[PDB]
Amino acid sequence: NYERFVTATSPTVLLTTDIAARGLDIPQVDLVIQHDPPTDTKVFIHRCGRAGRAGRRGLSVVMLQPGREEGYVQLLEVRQTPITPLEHPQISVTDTQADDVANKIREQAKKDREVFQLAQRAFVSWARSYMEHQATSIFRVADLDWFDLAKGYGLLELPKMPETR
RNA sequence: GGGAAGUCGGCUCCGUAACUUCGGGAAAAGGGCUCUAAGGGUUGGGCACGUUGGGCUUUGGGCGGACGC
Ligand SMILES: [Mg+2]
Repeated sequence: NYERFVTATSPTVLLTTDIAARGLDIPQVDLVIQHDPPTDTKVFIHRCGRAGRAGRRGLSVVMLQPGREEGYVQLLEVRQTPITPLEHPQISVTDTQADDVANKIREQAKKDREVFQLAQRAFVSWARSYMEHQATSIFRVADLDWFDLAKGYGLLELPKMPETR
């Protein structure tokens, strides 16, 4: 899977964990996107650095949720690194017709049987990784809307995980 | 009865109210993070055509040249 990416002649994209997040000189790389905030802060600086290797203009972008994780920006600011809002493109998000794109993955959740427990197990491991976050003042396991996550991950039904609803 | 009035000279257990042991076990509770090794062995890649031979008839030869009379 690695060897097919380095000699790839197509606009490919890799979905990885923190394996490919440190010291990697992969040539002709431009975009890096953070779905999750890092579980530890030093990983962020190495995570952005997988875009702009020796000149070669690189875009680094991290998605965050509304709430106290908007306060994560000044966490970076005081440490050493400034953070600025995005500049281009300025189009923010597409509305609930993108939910009509987002709910599409719940359709193949019905179609394919194997993706069902794949959907659950991915979601709940995400919850386990949340309370391991070192920023106990920024990311809370209480101040998050589980329905918004379930719509985001396209969960068919919430698992029997210990937050009663 | 008096009280030295003699004479120098008498001094742990029962009932009631809270708390406690041994063993195993680090990481949500009782489908659950990152990375670093290892995480039992064996056997397993599709669909057609013209093509190779044996494999289904047909067409022939000799070898057997028999067996018995
Ligand atoms: Mg390096």
